[PDB]
Amino acid sequence: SKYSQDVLQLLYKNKPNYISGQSIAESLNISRTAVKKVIDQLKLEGCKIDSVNHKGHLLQQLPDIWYQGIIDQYTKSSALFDFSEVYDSIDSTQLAAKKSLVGNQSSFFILSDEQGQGLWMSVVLRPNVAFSMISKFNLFIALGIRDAIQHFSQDEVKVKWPNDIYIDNGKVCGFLTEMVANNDGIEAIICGIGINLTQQLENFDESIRHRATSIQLHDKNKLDRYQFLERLLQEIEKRYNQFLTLPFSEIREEYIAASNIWNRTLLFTENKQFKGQAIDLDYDGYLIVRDEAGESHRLISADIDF
Repeated sequence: SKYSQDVLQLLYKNKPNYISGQSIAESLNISRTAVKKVIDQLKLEGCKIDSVNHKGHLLQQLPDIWYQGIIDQYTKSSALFDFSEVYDSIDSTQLAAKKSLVGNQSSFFILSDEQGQGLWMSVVLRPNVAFSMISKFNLFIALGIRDAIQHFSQDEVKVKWPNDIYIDNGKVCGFLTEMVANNDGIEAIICGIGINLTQQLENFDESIRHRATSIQLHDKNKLDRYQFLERLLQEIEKRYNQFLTLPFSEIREEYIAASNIWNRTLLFTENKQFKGQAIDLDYDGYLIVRDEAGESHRLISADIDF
């Protein structure tokens, strides 16, 4: 398995070349027989590996599971992410992330196949920013996720403030941002990201189906989870850099243009509940809402509910 990944990584690195069992054995410094057992292993787990006499092995296609060894290739080309942790299943990437950030200033993410048609990821970031900048993080990151998903969707992907991503009438993503602070100030940000990758409508069902969707449902081509992950990390990094450098006012109109909350009467639950229309997002990223009694409200956070 330590073996599994190194071989797979080696295979992935070497695309679209074939690589001999001997070359693999020599590169990893393991027995030719170990490589043989590892090659079948990988194939057993659904890796499409072509093996031909005299030439060796060729990774043709990854299966719908996360492999540490290939994710590492994405983080080696990243300025932001020092590493990733990849699990088969766990309860909460967020809990794991929160546990992992203690005693370090690392920036990294945690992926789990199961929490395999969805992407469960938590991202740990170390922004040295004021408390007055925290709440705009959701606004930037929402655009990142929206952009990434849109590259794969033939349909318009939209943001529902503050933390949901929709394609038409189906929620395709929901994220959560948590913050950890010191005696001084901000120790970390932990952004928990849940995305529906390849569900069919039948894979939701339970009273929810008419308002859930997946990326694949809006992608005529087969969704390559790795291709999507790569795009998602690039957009996250990009929008994170924006967050650190730009005022929300610079992305505000884009945010507005990408939002699906205008021109209808919504239910607002503050901290409690009232109905109205959202009429603006202010320069500070507060939602401006006009109630049915006509009183304008200014919300930094509430759940909007259709």
